[PDB]
Amino acid sequence: FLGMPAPLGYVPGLGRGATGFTTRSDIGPARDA
Amino acid sequence: NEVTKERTAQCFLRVDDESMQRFHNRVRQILMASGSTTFTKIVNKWNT
Amino acid sequence: DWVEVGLQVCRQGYNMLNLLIHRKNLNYLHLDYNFNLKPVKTLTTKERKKSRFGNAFHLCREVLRLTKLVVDSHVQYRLGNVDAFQLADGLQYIFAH
Amino acid sequence: SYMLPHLHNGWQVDQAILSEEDRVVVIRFGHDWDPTCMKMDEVLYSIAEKVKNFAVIYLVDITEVPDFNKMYELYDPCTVMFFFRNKHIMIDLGTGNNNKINWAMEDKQEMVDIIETVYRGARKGRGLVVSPKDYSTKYRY
Amino acid sequence: WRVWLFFMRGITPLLERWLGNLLARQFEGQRVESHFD
Amino acid sequence: LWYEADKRRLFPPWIKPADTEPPPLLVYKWCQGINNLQDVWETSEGEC
RNA sequence: AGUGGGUAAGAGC
Repeated sequence: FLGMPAPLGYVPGLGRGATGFTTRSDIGPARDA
Repeated sequence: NEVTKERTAQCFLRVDDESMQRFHNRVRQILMASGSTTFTKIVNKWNT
Repeated sequence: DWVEVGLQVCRQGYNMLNLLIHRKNLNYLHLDYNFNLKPVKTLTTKERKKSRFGNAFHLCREVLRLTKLVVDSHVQYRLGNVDAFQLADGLQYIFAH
Repeated sequence: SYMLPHLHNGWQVDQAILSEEDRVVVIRFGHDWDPTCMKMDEVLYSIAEKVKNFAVIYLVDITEVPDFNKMYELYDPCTVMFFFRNKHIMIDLGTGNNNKINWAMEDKQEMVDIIETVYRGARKGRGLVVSPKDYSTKYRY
Repeated sequence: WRVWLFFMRGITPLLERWLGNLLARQFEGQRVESHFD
Repeated sequence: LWYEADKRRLFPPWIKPADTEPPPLLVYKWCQGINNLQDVWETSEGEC
């Protein structure tokens, strides 16, 4: 919905079941354990 | 000559630069218009 | 001593390259101590696409390999396997080949 | 660009992806001021109304919404993402990066074909769709 | 030796900036006609 | 119109291309006519 | 000389 703020303590990467990808290792910051 | 029947002159032939440019343009438009086109169509156009 | 610093820099460069290799926790690209990178096994095609490094990384790896060769020639001379003439010839062959 | 709707935070992007049950969501990740992003914006706006039936267009500024940059590799000047029923759809464009359209396409017909092929493939339950036109070569001659 | 050193003095900035961007905490990363319109 | 123009010779022979010679034959005929002119390759008296 | 442009998608265990 447009014009509505995000809920507090919500990860937009989460809350959808989304999963990223890595086309290569040269792009993106180093993954931290 | 039609009278002496001798080799009075020598004729050197060459393909005109405009004709070469036209042929190159035809091949270029054959190739660039081949994103969605069968290989046989391209080969037939080139052969023609 | 210069040879000590060369060995230290070779080790540090190897450690930095190893840290860059294991960037996304992909631990199937083994980098040896002669700066030769090879897969540890028959990596999958998805992994092979996922384990692509740009030309800059491999340029850095090969330049560190060249410095490793130079410092290793110096170390070999210091040990006594090769004479000073042999060390100079080896360095010339490195810089020519 | 400015004509298309804009999403300001990652939660709005999540809501936009979730709220579409029968249309493919096409999101342009980039900066409105980027010329390549400008080409994507103008093409999308040109075909924002033609494909309204089976698609929808949203614009997200990755500077104000960096929440996906790590996960979606949102570092190219302009990227295009396709989603269907909260599921990112891949396209075998032929460039080796099936996840997104990271380059600017001049022809709006090509983008309409891409959107339609994505809709057809994802409606059938598939997650990766083969692009109608190969893009491993720009065909410049 | 000197030839390779003179290569190094010019190749250093590329690798330096590339590794500085790569090892940084946050990563960073046909337009003639469609520029003015 | 073309059938009439060939029935009655409206177009004199120099008008080209005719239905009798392909353009390469036209070039060959032009060369042969140039060569066959009476003493065309003469430069002793300064004719050009 | 050279990297690529060579990721099938899916189901939960």
